[PDB]
Amino acid sequence: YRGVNTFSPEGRLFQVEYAIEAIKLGSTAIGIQTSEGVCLAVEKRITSPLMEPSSIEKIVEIDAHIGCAMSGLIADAKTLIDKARVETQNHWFTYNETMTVESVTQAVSNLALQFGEEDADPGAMSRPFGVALLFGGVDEKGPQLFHMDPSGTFVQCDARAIGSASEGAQSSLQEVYHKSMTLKEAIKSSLIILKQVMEEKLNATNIELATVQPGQNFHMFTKEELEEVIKDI
Amino acid sequence: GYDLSASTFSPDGRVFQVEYAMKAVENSSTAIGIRCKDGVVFGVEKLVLSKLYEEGSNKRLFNVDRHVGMAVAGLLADARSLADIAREEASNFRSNFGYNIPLKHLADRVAMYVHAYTLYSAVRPFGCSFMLGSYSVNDGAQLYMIDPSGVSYGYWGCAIGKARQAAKTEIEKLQMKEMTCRDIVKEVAKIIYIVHDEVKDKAFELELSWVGELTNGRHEIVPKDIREEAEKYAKESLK
Amino acid sequence: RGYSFSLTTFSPSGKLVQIEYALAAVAGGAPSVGIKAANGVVLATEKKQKSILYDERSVHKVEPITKHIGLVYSGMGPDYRVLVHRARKLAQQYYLVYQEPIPTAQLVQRVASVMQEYTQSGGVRPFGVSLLICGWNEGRPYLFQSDPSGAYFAWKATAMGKNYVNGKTFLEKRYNEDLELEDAIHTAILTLKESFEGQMTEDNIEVGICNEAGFRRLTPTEVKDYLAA
Amino acid sequence: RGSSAGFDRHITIFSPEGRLYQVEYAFKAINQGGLTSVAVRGKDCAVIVTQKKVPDKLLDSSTVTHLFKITENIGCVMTGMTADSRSQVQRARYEAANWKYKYGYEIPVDMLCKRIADISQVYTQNAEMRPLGCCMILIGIDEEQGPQVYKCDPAGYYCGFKATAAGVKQTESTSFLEKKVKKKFDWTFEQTVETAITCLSTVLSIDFKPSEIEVGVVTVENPKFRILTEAEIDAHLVAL
Amino acid sequence: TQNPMVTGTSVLGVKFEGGVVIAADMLGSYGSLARFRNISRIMRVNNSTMLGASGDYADFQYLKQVLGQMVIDEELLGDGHSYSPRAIHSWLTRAMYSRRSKMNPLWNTMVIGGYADGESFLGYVDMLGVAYEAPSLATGYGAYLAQPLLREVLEKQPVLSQTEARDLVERCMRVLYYRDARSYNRFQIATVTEKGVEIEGPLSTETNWDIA
Amino acid sequence: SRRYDSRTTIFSPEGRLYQVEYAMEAIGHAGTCLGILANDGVLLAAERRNIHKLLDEVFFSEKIYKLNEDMACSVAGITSDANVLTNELRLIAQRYLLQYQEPIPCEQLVTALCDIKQAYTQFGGKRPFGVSLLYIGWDKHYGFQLYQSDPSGNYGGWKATCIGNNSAAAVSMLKQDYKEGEMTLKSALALAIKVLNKTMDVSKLSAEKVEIATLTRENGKTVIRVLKQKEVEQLIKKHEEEEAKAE
Amino acid sequence: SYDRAITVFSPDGHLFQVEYAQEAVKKGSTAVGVRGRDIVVLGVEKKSVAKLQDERTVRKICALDDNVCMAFAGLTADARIVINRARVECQSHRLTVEDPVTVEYITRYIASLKQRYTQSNGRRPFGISALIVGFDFDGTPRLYQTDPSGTYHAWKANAIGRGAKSVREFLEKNYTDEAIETDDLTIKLVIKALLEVVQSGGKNIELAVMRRDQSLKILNPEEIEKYVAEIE
Amino acid sequence: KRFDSEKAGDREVQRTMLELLNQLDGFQPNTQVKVIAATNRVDILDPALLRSGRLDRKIEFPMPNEEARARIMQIHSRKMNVSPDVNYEELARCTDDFNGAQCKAVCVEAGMIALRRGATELTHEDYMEGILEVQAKKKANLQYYA
Amino acid sequence: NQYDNDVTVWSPQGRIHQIEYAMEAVKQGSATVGLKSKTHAVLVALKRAQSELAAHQKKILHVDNHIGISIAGLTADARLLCNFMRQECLDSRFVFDRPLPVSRLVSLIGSKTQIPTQRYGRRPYGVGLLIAGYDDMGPHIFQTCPSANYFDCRAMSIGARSQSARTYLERHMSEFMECNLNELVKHGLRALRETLPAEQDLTTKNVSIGIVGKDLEFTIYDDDDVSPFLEGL
Repeated sequence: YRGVNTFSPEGRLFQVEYAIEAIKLGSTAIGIQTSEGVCLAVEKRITSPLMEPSSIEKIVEIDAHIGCAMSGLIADAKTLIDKARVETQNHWFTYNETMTVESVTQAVSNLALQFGEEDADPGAMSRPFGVALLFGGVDEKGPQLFHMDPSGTFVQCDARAIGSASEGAQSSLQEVYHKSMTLKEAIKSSLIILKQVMEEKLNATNIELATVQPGQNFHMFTKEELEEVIKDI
Repeated sequence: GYDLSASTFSPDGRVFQVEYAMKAVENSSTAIGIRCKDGVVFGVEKLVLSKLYEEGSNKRLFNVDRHVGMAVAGLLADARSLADIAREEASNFRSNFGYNIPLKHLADRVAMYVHAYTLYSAVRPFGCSFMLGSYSVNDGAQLYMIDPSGVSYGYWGCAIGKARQAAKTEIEKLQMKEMTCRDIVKEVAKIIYIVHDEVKDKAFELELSWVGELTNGRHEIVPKDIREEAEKYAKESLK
Repeated sequence: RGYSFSLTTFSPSGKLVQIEYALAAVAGGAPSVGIKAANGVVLATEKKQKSILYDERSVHKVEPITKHIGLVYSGMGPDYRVLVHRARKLAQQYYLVYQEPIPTAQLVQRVASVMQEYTQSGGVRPFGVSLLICGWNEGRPYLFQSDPSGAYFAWKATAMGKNYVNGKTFLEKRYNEDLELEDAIHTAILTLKESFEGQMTEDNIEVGICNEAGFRRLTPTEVKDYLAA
Repeated sequence: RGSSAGFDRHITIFSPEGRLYQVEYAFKAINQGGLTSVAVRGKDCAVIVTQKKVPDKLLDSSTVTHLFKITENIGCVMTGMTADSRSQVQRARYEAANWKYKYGYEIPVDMLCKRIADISQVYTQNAEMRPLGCCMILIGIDEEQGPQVYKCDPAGYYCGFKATAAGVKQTESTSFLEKKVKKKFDWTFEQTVETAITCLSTVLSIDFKPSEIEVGVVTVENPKFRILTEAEIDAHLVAL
Repeated sequence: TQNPMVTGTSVLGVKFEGGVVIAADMLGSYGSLARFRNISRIMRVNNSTMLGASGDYADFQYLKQVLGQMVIDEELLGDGHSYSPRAIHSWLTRAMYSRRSKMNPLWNTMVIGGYADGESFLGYVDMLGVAYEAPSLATGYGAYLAQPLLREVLEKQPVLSQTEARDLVERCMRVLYYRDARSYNRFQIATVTEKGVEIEGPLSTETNWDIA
Repeated sequence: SRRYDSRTTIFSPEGRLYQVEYAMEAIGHAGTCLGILANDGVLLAAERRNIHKLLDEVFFSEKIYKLNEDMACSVAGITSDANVLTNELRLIAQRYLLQYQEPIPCEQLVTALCDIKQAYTQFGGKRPFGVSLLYIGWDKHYGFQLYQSDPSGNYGGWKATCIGNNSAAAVSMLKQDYKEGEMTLKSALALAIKVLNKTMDVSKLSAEKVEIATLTRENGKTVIRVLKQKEVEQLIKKHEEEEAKAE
Repeated sequence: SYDRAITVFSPDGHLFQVEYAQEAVKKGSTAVGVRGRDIVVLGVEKKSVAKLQDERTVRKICALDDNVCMAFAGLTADARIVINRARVECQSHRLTVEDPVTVEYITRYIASLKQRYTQSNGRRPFGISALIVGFDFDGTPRLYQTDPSGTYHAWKANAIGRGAKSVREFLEKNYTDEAIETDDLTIKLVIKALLEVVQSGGKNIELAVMRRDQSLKILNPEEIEKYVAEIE
Repeated sequence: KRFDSEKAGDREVQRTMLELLNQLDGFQPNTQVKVIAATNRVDILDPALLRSGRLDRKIEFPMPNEEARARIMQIHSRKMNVSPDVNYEELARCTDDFNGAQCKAVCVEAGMIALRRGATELTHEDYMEGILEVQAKKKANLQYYA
Repeated sequence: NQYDNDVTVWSPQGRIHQIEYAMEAVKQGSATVGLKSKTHAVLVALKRAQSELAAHQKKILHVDNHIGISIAGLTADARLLCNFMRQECLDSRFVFDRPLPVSRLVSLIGSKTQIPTQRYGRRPYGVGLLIAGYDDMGPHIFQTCPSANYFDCRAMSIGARSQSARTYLERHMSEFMECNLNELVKHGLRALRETLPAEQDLTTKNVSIGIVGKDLEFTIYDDDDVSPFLEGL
C-alpha cells in the first residue's frame, strides 16, 4: 500500500510532505548573511540537566570555509554531512581549489531524494532525509548562505530560520535584516530572536553560534565569547 | 479486486488489466491501413490539440526499418517505445542473418515482446495498438496489426481507435485486392474524412505513408503533391 | 523478478495454515499404500482415469529413482513430477561423489530438505504432495513417507489419500511382522480395494516392488495376475 | 466448499480445501476464444482438427491459424488465449531444437509434452506470474510406438490420449469420441479424418464447408507433419 | 584481430575542386598469395561519404556491417540530419582507438573521402587511433611510393580539377603495381561530388611498359 | 508486491515481534523435551510424540541429534525446520574444528546458530525458524553444560530446564526438587522420570514414549548414549516402586 | 533480495517503526550508569534469578575492549549482534590507527549502525538502547547513551529501560560533586538509584565497575550485599 | 445484480425488479407506454434488466469536452449581465475535468463574486475566481515547487 | 479509490492516475514561456521566491552550446533530467565531434522518461521542460511532460496560470516568424505578463531570459542583465 514513490492528487509526493512535516519538530536554527561574513545560531534544547551540552553538535564544519546548521532528525544528517566533507576534499584533491558553497549544497541536495524501493540498490535509502540544512561559508563570491530542504531543493537566502519556530523567527528576521547590516549586528539580532522563540531561558550553555568570515576560517564561539555577546543582548 | 494486476485471472478467466489497456486504445483518434496489389498505404487522423503545435509534431507514422512502416494509436509514449523495440529487432536480424527481416517474422517478435508485459505484476500492458506494413518483390505486400494482449494477424484493411467500427464499414466497400497504391491513397484519405467527427473534434491533419513497387520497397511519407490531391478528393467527395 | 517474501506465515495459534492446506490437498488426492514385507517392499496406487479415452500406460505414478529406490505419491500430479526429477538428480549427485547408490534414508532426507525449502522460500507455495519411498540397502528393506512440511517418517505400513484413516485402521488389524512379499502384495491390493468405488482392473491400479534384485514396476500382466486371487 | 482465506483467489496459494483457484480460472480462460479442437489417433495415423472463424472479410484468413509445426515430424494445435498459445509454441520449438542439438536425435512427442508441462508447473507454484490460459495438443509418429497424441493443460497435467477435445464443447466431444472409441477402434484407417470432422460437426451443429476448419495429419508412411489444403478438406467433407 | 589473415594493400585518395577520388585494387592477399581477386575494398558509406580500407578484410567487412547499420538507423528518423564525412571520420577514430585500448585492434588503415556543404573532406585512420586530414593520402606502400608523387603535384598546384586528379591517381596506381609485390592490376575508382558517390568498374592499369 | 506481503520482520504498536511470538506459541504444543545437568554428566529426556503400531524404528533416535564427538541436541517445534538447523550446527562445529583443530566450545556453537536465527527475525522477509533447541555437551573451558535457544535467537545456560508441552509445570517441579551442585547422573535420571511422569498427563510412562540420552566423560573421551528399552523400563519400575512406598 | 521499505514517514512526520522500537526498549530491564571522578559504574536490575539459570551466560554488561564496556536494555538477540559489530570495529580501529578506541568514537560507530538500519531497505530497526562507559587515553571518564533512532549523547548519569523516568528523576536530584567524591560513594549512588525501582535489592541487581588503568570488574554478591547494608 | 446471498432485504427489491422486468417485456406485450431510465452505474445492473428487449438503446453521457463546457457556460450565463470580454474558450480550457453542474456552479459563483464586489456586470476575473472556488482546491501551507 | 496508487495499474477508463497526478505537479509550478522565430529560439521564465529574503529559484539551465531548458515542477527531478541531457550532448560531441540535434535529444528524453511509467515501484518524472535549441534545421522549441510525451512547438507555455499566456501566444503566433530578436523577446515577456496576477509587474528580480540563435550560443540573462529587454514593454 502507498509505495514510497507515490504522488498525491495535488502532485505532492506523500513521503516528501511528511519529511517536511518532520522538520517542524526540530529546534530553531537561524542563519544570517552579511557582507562581512555569515553567522549561524541554533538552540541546543537541553532535555535534562544530566545531559552534557558539549555533546550536542548541531553546528558542524564541512571545510575551513563552510559550516552547516542542522534541524530535524539529527541522526539523518550524519550521512549528508559526511558526503559534503568527502565531496569538498575530493574537489581540492582534483582541482586544487575550494568548492563553492553552492556546489557543496548542490552535491548534498543531489544525494537527497535518491531513495527507492524497487530496482534501486542492495541497500539504497528507503525514505527521504528528515533534516533541513543551512550551509554558510565564504567563496570567490564572498559570504554565502544556502538552505536545503528534504525535497532536495536548495536556494541562496540572505537570512533564513528553520525549526519549530521557523514561523515567527522568519517574521522577526524580516523586520530587522537589511543589506548593509554588519556581522556584529547580525549576531546580536540572531541571539535576540533565538531568546524570544526559545522556551527555556537563553544562556551560554544551551545555544551554539558559529561564524565564517573572509579572513578567518569557520569559527565556533566558545563560552567566553558567548557570555560576552549575550550580556549586551 | 480482481482487476488490479495482470498476474491474476478473473473468476471467469479474464485479465482485466489487459482489457483496460485496450480501452485506452479506444479513446485515440482513428488510424487505418489498407493493403493493395502494389503495396501498402497508411493513414492517420491527427487531431490538432492546440494551434501552437508545429505541423508534423507527434507524428504517429514511423519507419521501423527501411522497408517496414508503422502506424500507432493510443498512448503515444508507449507507441514510441515499441517503435524503438521494432527497430532494434530489425537491426539485430540484419546483423545476425544478413538480410532484411520478413514482415511476418518482425510482427511475431514484437508481438511476443508485447505479450511478455501481460504476465507479471512487475509491469503493465502496453496501452497502444499498431500496424506494420511492408512490400518486397519476393513476399509481396503484407500488413499486420498487434493489440495490447499481444495478438498479431494479417489484414487486408485494418482500423484502430475511436471510430474503428465506422472505418471498418467504409473499408468493406473498397475492393482493395485489385487496386493500385495511387488509387488507394485517395481512398484512404476519403475514409478518414468520413469517419472523423467535425462536431466533436475541432480540426485534424491527415498523415499519409505508403510502401510498394512505386516506392521500390522502401516505406516513406507520401509526397506533398499527392497528399494535396488526396485531401482535395476527400473534401470534394464530402459534398 | 520474483517475490522475496515468504507466503507461509505463522497463525495466531501457532499453525502454518498453508502447510495445513497442502495436507488437505494431499488428503483429497488418490489413495496410496505401502507395505514393508520381511524381504521386500511394495507400493500400490489407484489410477482411475476419467474415461476410456485416457491412455493408462501414458504416464506412470510408480516411478523409479535408482536401481534400488522407487516412490509413489498422493496429491497433485504436476508437483510429483518436479520432485521425481529432483530426486533422480540428487541420487546421481550422491553416486558421482561416493561411487555407491544413495541409501534410501539419505535420499529421503535430501528430498525432504527440498520440500522444506518451499515452506520458507519467497513467493512459493508448499508442494501439495506426499511421497512414499521404498528401498533396499545393506540387505534390508526401507519404507519412508515425506509430507508437504518436509518432515519424513519411517513406516512398516501406511496409506495416504482419500479415506486414509480407514486405510490405516485396516492395515493395523491385518499387519504382521513376519509377512511375506507375496502376502504383502496381496494385502496392499486389498487395502486399496477397501475404498475403490468400482471394479478393479489391471488398468485401474498400479503396483511396484523392491527387493534384493532391485525396484521394478510390476507389469499389467502380473497386476491382473495378483488381482485374480 | 468454497471457503476463502486471504489471497487464495488472487494468487496461486492453497485454498482452505486445498485448491488453486487461479489455476481453475486459467482453465476457464481457455473457453474465452470460443473455439473447439479435436485430436484422434488412428491405427497408423494421427489427426487434429479445429474450428476456423474469420469474423469478417477484412481479415486475411491465411494468417488466421491454430495449427503449428513444432519440428519436421511434430505438429500441434492450440486453444484458448491467442497470445499465450503463440508464446508456448515458440518455447516448444526452442525446446525441440535444443533436444536435437544436445542428444543427437529428434525429441519424442511425450518428452516434448513433458518439458512444456514442467514449464507450466512452475507458473502455478510461483506467485510472480499467472498461468498461461491455453491448451496444447501434440501429434507425431514414434519410432517404436506408432502414432502419439498428447495434451498439456495450464496446471501441468499432460496425460496421453487416444481421442481428445479442447475448448467450449470439450465435454460433448469427449463423450462422442468415447462412444466411438468403445465400439470398435475409434477408427483404424487414414479416414480417421472423417471421424474427427464428424465429431466436431456433431457437437457444434455446423455442417462445415471447406473454409471453416483446418486439418493436420501425420502418417507412418509419411511422418512429416502436413496441413491439408482446402481442396483436400473439401474432398473429405463431400465423402462424408 | 591479433594476427591478420586476408589483407588488402594500399589505398589512395586525393581531393580536387568539387569532390574527392579514392582508388584501391580488388585483391585479398593471404600472405603472399593472390587468393581472392574480385573483392571490392571501397564502400559507399552514404550519399556524401565513401570509405576505402587496407589490412584485414574481415575487420573491414565488420566495419561495413556496423557503419552501414548506423546510416540506416539515422535515415529511419527522417529528421533532416545526416552524418557528415567529418562525423563518420570522428566515429571511426573513436572505434579504432577503443579497440586498440582494449588490446583487440581492428587491423585496418582506412581512408575517408566525402563532400558536404560545398567542401571536400579527406581523412585517415590507423589501427591505433591515429587520424588526420590531408589533401592527399596513401596507406600501406602507397605512403612510400604514391604519396611522393601526389605531394609534389599538390605543392606545385594546390587545387586540382577532376580530370587532373583522376590521371594523377592512375599514374600512382601504375607505380604501385610496378613495385608493390602485393598489388593487383584490377582496381576501382570511387568519386564523390555534389551528385553523390560513384564507383568505377574493374579498371586495369593498361599502360604498363616493360622495356627490358 | 506490497499488497500480498506479510511483513514478517516489523514491530507491533507495543514493540512486539508477532511472528516470533506466534512461533514460540507453536513450540508450546510440540513434544516435551527435558534437560538436567548433573555433577558427572548431562542428560536429555524427550517425549516421543509419534506413537503408532505401524511406525518403524530407524536411526538411533527420533529427537536427539549428535552434533560432535562431545555435543548433542534435542528439538521441539517444526520437525523440518529442526533438520535445517541441526545440519547448520554440524557444519558450524566442523568449520571451527577445521580452523582451530580443536572441538568448538558448546557456548560458541549455540551463539553461532542463534546468530542465524536472529538474522531471520531482523531482515529477509522470511518466516522465523519455529524451533527451540536444548544442547548438552562438554568442553575444557566449563565442563558439562546445558543450553536452550528460542526462535528469537536468544539463548541461556541452565542447570535444568524444559521446553514444549506443559513446560510450566515441568519447570515448576524442577525448580522445587533440584539440588544444585549435589546431583549425580542417577538422581538426575530419576528426577527426569518423575517430571516426565506428571508432565505427560495423557497416560503414563510406557517406556516407548520416552527417549533418554546421557553425556558422560570416560577415559578422557566424551561418550553420548541413548538409553535402551530395558534400562528405561527399569527406571520407570523403580519410580513406580518409590511412588508406591511413599504412599 | 527482500527490499521493502520497512521504515517510512507518516502523517505529522513520525517514524512509527522507530517509535515502536523505543517502546521495545522500554519493556527491558532497567540499567543505570554514572560517571565518577576516577571511576565509571554500570548497574542493571535482574528480573529474576530463577535459581536454575546459569548467571554466567545472561550478563547484560559486556566489554567492547579493554577500555570500553556497555550495558543495553531491549531485545537480547539484537544487543548481541550490535555488541559483536562493535567488538570487531574496536579491533579494526586498533589495527589501523594503532591506538585504543575512544568512547566517543565507538559510540558514534554504534549509533551510525543503528541509524543505517532505520533508513535501509528490507530491515528492522535495532530494538535496544546502550549505555557505553570507558576511559579515553587522556584518562577522562566518559559515559554515552545511544537510542534505536541512531542519536547519542554524553551523560553525567543516565538510566534506560523499564521505569527509567523515575530512576533518572532520582539521579537528577541526587547527583552532585559530593556524591561522586569517592569511588565507594559513587557505587552507593548507583545502588540507591536502582533500589528506587527494583524491590528485593542486593540479590536482584548486578554491578560492574571500571577504573582508570584496571579492566572491567564485576562486583561479587558479597560486595553488593555489603554496600546495600551500608546504604540502609 | 441478483446474487445468492443469505442476507434478506435484498430479496424484496429483487422481487420488485422481477416485476418491473415482466412489465417492461414479457407476457402481454406493451406498445403504449415507453420507458426512460437513468443510472450512474451500469456495472451493477442485472443482465435481465440491461437486455435488448427492455432497455434497447443504452445512451452514454460522457463528461463534457471543451466545446461542451463553453456551451454550458453560455447557456447558464444567458440571463446574467455578462461583459463582452469573457473568453468562454479560455474558461473551457481552464475548467478541465468538470461536469455541467460544476460549470453552472462556476457561472453562479461568478455572479455572486460580482455581487460581493458590488458590480453591475460580470467579468473574466470574476469567472476565474468562480472557477477557483468551484475547484475546491486546498493549499498545503507551502509552495516549494519551482 | 484503488486505481490511483500505482503507475502499473490501469483504471477502468483506460487511464493511469499516477501519470495524471505527475501532470498536475507541473501545473502547480511557476509559469514559463518559449517561442521561436526564423533565426532565434527564446525562453522566458518567471521566478518566484519562497520568502522575501530568499533568492528567486532559477528556472533556466544550460545543456550545451546550442540547447537550453526551462523547468517547471520538482527541481530535484529537473536536475536529474538536466544531468542526463548534458551527458547525452557531451557523448555526441565526443563520438561524432558534432552538436547533438535537438530532436534526437528530445527523443532520448522521452525514451528515458517512459521507462518509469511502466515498472512496479517506479514513478514518473515530476517535471515539465521547455527545450530551446538551434541545429542544422533551424530554431527549435519543444515541450516535455511527466508522461513520456513531447511536442515540437512554435510557441508554448507551461506552469501555473499558463493558459492566459497560451492565449496570447496563439493570438500573435502569426508574427513570431519574421520578427527581430528584440521584438521576439518582447512577445515572450508580454505573454508572461498576462500570466501575472493583476497587481504585479515584471521585475529584474523575477524575470530570466534564455536566447539561442544562428550565431549566438545559448545565453542566460538574469538580474540587471534583463533590464535592456524590459525597457520598452
